[PDB]
This record gives sequence, structure tokens and C-alpha cells, in this order.
Amino acid sequence: AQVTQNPRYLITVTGKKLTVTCSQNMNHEYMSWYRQDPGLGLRQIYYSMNVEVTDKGDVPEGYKVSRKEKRNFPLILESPSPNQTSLYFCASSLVSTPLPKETQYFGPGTRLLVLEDLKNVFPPEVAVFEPSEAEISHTQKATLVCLATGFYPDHVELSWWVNGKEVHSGVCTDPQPLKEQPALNDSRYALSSRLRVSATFWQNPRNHFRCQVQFYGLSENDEWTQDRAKPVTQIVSAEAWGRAD
Amino acid sequence: GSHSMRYFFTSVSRPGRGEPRFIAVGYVDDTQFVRFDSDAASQKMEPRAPWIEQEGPEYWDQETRNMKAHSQTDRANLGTLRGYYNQSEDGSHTIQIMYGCDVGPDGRFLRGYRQDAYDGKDYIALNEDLRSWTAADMAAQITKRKWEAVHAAEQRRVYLEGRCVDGLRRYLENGKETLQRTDPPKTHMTHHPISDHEATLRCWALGFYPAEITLTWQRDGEDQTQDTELVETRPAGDGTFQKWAAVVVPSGEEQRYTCHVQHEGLPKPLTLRWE
Amino acid sequence: AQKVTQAQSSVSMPVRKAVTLNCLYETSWWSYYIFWYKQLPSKEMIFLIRQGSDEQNAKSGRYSVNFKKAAKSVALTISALQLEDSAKYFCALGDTAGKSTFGDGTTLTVKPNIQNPDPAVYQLRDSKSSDKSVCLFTDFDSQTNVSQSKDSDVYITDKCVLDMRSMDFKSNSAVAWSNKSDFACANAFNNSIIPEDTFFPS
Amino acid sequence: MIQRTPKIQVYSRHPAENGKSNFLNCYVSGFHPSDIEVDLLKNGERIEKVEHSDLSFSKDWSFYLLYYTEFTPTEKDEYACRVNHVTLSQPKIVKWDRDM
Amino acid sequence: ILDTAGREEY
Repeated sequence: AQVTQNPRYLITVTGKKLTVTCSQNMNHEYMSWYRQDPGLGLRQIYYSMNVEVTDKGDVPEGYKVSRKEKRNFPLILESPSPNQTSLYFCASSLVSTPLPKETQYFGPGTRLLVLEDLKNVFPPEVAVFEPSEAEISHTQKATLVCLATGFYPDHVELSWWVNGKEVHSGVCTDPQPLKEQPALNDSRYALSSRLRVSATFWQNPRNHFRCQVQFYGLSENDEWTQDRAKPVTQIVSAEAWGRAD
Repeated sequence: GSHSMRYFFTSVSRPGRGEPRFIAVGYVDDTQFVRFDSDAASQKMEPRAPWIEQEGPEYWDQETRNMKAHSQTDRANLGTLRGYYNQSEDGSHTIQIMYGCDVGPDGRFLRGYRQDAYDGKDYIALNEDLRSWTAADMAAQITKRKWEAVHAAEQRRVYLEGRCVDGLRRYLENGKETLQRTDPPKTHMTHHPISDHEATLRCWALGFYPAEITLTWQRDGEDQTQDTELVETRPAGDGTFQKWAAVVVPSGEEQRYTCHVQHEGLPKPLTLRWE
Repeated sequence: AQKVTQAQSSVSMPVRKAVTLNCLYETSWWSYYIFWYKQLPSKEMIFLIRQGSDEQNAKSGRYSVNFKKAAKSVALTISALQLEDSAKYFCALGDTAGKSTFGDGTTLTVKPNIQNPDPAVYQLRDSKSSDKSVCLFTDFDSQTNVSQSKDSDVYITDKCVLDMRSMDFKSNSAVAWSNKSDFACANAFNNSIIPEDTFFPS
Repeated sequence: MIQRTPKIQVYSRHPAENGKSNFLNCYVSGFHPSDIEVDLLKNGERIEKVEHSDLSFSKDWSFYLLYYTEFTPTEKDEYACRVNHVTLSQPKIVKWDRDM
Repeated sequence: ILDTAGREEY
């Protein structure tokens, strides 16, 4: 039981037509699109009460939708412009006024960035910083820090992998990347994360630690004319092994 | 002194005239207050009583959107029923829907209604417990099973016991001067010789509101439903109603007959006699 | 007008306590619904509870709504706060035909109960490099506020709560780093008020 | 399919008094399906500015409509309602009878 | 005030 949006991340140039798809296989009558600018709430674009019924929300301009069948509710941007850069949510529910214990379902979000050109897109560099021996002898715990730097836009997911398995226990990641040059609008970003383990776990040399950053960037079919490598979607990782005292 | 709110939807396929026609009217008691007609120019829910004109532009836009959504599902339901009954795209057909709620004199829920018809006959109805359905034939039985799987009854009951009652109270308040009125009938009798041994006595009630009324003829105290003709209660067109009841009597027996008028606006029933 | 106002932009409350997030609205709609949503740091959006304009006060789990219709106020109350309740909470208005209006949200920080604080600043060196290093401010109790850097070539994150679940152990931390030659962990958090007993390794 | 014939009533809104302004009504009810044609006649001529109510129906699902116009009756002027419907072979004319 | 269209397909 889920709402799917495709793509979850998209970097595109001004004026190039695009469609973001939204689907659910729960036979929901009601589906709705919103955009959320940073720090604000959800602004309704269009919504559909059932097959072949659509209605404008508060901000419909520059957007179209269709509802040919129950399952799909695409968002169409005829000529994307920079101020359509936003986080887009599709929502659905069985009926347009749910019953008491009925849920509104949301899709994961689509991060859409509209740019004059793709020349500033940069994958991250990733580095893992080993625990200090002073923290180890002072607390009997060991904190690793991962740093992702130099990336643009901020379309990244950071995860920790211990001995081949993702972990969340002992992890804290900054909620938002920060700008490396806050004076520039095209500033690249940095992100940090900590993994804390016990000293005895860090001191076992068979234990393996990987910080992984998934970067969502250009596709293969995006044009690239620059000297450096094309900044496609990719994974960048750094690792460390435990070390005996 | 209970009150009612009701919506009456009519959706008609027109093979040879493009799109189907979608009509809906709303009533509080026997007073109409809104209308929609897909053949009209506005494409909007429109006011038809003075106390609903206070409602602002977002109410009319919200009602128009629910009408548009209703019309699309009636559009699809016409096609579904054509298939259930092995009918043709060349045939004109009619879906009718009534729903609404009654409140008491305190303004609280008392009963709810939802009933669908196809080509002038019962198709499916919500029962009085608002939790159960009566299907009129085998086609409607398919619809009933669908509606049991998708919690149709609960969806209707939430409106009937909730929004419906709350809207009715608002309208009863906003149109209190007219909607709470009770106009008793003004009554009289005409006399028309049929032959030279027979005559028609007609008992008339005029200017009454609301529409419900009883007119009975007695002969020497006897209920006289023998040759007692009765017409359909009709609108005066100014918010009041009219009715009459007639009986043919033997000439010279006129004073053996009485006419009895029962209306909510009458302290005691009226008795009328040709004399 | 048609407006939903959440006047508090951020609220902070200790674990195990209760919080009330206010919501005032202006509308000409007289038949409607109020929705409460939870947005995780991942930006995932999660529906919480719905309050009907003609219904009794909605209640579901640790969530409840205090619906004051004449005031046009529908505050959400979360009971027995857990760390996972830290999110941005949104209040919204919806009509009888699919339309909705959102408020701009309240950020809720649930502060953990750090019962054995041990504030310290540690230097961590790169797993591979010769130059690169990071300073870690950790184990301070929840009343410490890390101040944003006021120096353009020094980066400092906001504080961050991690939970070593198997040990029932929580701790705060912030990270600072720089390319500068003169950058040292003794100076890294100079612009924050940090405990007097903060351990700096010898 | 069920087909029902309109029942027709022609009458004035208020008791008819020669020379006093009034309303002439034609109420058609009990019919199905809903398409129907209704004229008000003055001395056999179709009256032009004639209005009607919005379509609704009764408990048995049959439709009803009121057609109506302002008029001032005389002793000389005859009034009538002319109705056509799929159940009718030809238009049906019911004369206004004020002394009914 | 109208009911909301929904859960009424035949």
C-alpha cells in the first residue's frame, strides 16, 4: 500500500518539458499534488476527486495534470522555470473526505531543481574520520565521523554500513547540508554524520565501517561539454577498519 | 415540528444530443433553495431562495465542484447500467437519486435517506439503520456487493448524521423568518350539478404551508372513499400549496356530507358542509 | 481570508513530557476538516489525525486535538514525548470537495535526558589522509546550545542526538572542521557557551 | 421501461377576480421520462414570456414541473395549457376553468 | 450542503 513518484530527484534546464508521475495501486479516488518551498508548508497545485475529475489548487500556473485512470495522476510542467524549483508531494486517499480511521497517504517527494544550465552540478567527496584515542580511553566509546563535501545540488542520502549491513543505532546525521560558501546562490554543500560504537567493537580489526553517500545527479542522456567528468548519479564511499589497541 | 433537507438528482443520457443532462435541486422542507443544470450557461450551483444568497463565493464553488464530481460518476454509472441490463447506446436512460436528513425541533438528527432509481424504478436504497442496503433486482445486487466492500453505508451515514444535519440547522437559522412559518389552509366549497339528480361537491384548501394535508369526505359520519376524487397537491407558486377533494352526491342529499381538513396549521380539524 | 497560522516556529520540550502545538485559522468555510501532519527530517510526510468541524475533539493514540470552533483554534497535543517525535508538524484546513490550505509548520525538538554528562572536545584524523581533521564536541547535556560559526572558513553543524539502542545510551554532538592552518579544537567552539568542566585532552 | 403520462392542472395562483393581476399556472406531474413540452395559451395563442420551475420528482420517482406566467383575467379571455410528452399521441389541451 | 462524491459507483 504505497504512493510512488518518479523521479524522486530531477535536475533540469529551464524550458525543457517534463512530467512527474504519481501512482498508487489501492484504487484511491482522491489524489492531489503539492509543492513545499524550504521552510514553508504545502501549497496545493491540482487535485483530482476521481477518474476524469480535476480541479485547480492555489498555485496551478505553469502546471497541468490528467486523470485518465484511477491509478495515475501525472504532473506536467510545459516549460519549467527556476521558480518551480521545489519539493513536490503527491497524496492520495480512498475518498476525498476520508472516514475517521482512514489515512491520507503521501509519496516520498520529488526534489525538482530547474537551472539555466547544468554546469555547477558536482558529486561529493567523502571522508571517514577515525575515533580519537582520547575519547576511547575517556569514555570506552568510539565515534566515527563521515564528511561529504563539495557537492551540488544537495541531492544526497548518507548511510552507514557496518560489516556489510546498514545500521541506524548509534547514528546521527545532520538534518540539512550546509553551504560551503553561504554568500553564493550556487554554493556547494557539506554534510556530516556520526556513528558511535563501543571501544571493544572499534578495537576488533575484523570489523569494517563504510560511510556511503548516494548522489542524485545527471543522467546518461544529459548533455555534458565540460572537461571534468560528467556528474552523473553515483555512490561515493569512504571506509575504515577497526584497529587493535 | 421536525424539518428536512433533501437533494434530488436527475441524470439523463441523450443518444443523439451529445453529453448527458445533469440536474440537481435542493430543498429545506417544501422550499427549494438551490439548483444545478448542466444545460444552463453558468455551469454552477445557483441560489433559488433568498436566505441562501448570503452564502459566499467559496460555498458556491465548493458545491459546483461536488456537482461536477457527482455528474462524472453518474456519467459512468449510466454506462455501467446499460451493460448490466443489456441495453443500447441508442437508448435514453435516467438515473435518479434522493438523499437528505430530518432533524427534530431541537435540531438534532432523527433519520437519514439515500435512494437510487434507474428508469423510474427503485434500483438500490440505504435502509433506515444507515448500515444496510436493499437491492431491487439482480443488477442492483452487483452494486450492493460492491458497496459492502467499499464501506458505502458508513460513507453515507457520516454525511447524513453529520454535515447534513449541520447544514440544515444553519439554513433553518439563516432563513428563520420564512422556513419556520406555518400557514393554515383557507377552505371553501363549490357545488356543481352533474345531472338534475346528481351534483359534485368540491372541498378546497388554499394558501397552506407546508404541503402535507389531509382532506376526507364523510357521509353521515361514514368515511366515504366511494367516488371521492382527489387531486395532486399543487404549488400556488408563491410558496404556498393548494388541494381539493370532490365527491358526487345525490341531488338533495347535499347536507348529509361533510369535508374534514387536517393541517399542521390548524388547532383543531375543520369540518365543512354545503349549507 | 483563507489562512492557517502556526505562530510558534520552533518548540523544544523534554522527553517523556507533553507538548501542545497551536494552530489558528481564518476561513469563510463553515463545513470543514483540520488535518495534522508530521514531517520527518528525511522530509517524509505522515498524516497524524483529522478533526471534523462538527465532531467531538479528535483523539488517536498519544495525539489529541482541542477543537475550539468559535475561536478557530485546533491545537494538537502530543503526550509522553519520545525522541522520534522530533519533526516539523503542519496544521491544515480542508473543505468538502478536496481543497486544502496548509499552515507553515512548527519545528518540535524533543530533548533527551542526559543523566551522566561528560562534555568533551575531541580531534579525529582522516582514515586515509595526512592533513584532514575534524573536531567533535560531544556528551554535553541538553541545555548546551552550539552556536553557528561566525567565521566563514570554519564549519560547525547543529547539535545531533544519537541513540545507542542496545545500551540505552543517548548523547549529543556537533562537528566542526576547517581547511585553515591555524585551526585547532581548543578554539573550534569558541563562539559557543560550553560547560566549564569540558574535557580537552592533554 | 416504465412510462407515465403527465397529470395536468391549470389554475390561478390567487382566486380569479376580473381586472386584478394574478398568475396563471400549469402544473404537470406524475410523468416519466423527463422530457416534456408545455405552453400556456391565451385565446389559443402561445404566450411567450413563460417561466418554469426546476425539475424534481416525487416519492414514486415521477417528475413534476410548474409553468407559470403573470396575467390579468377578463370575462372574455380563455386560457389553457398545452402539453406534449412521449406518452401522448398529440398535444393535450386543458382549459382554465376558474369556477372548478 | 451537498454530500461529497465518493463510494457510489454502480
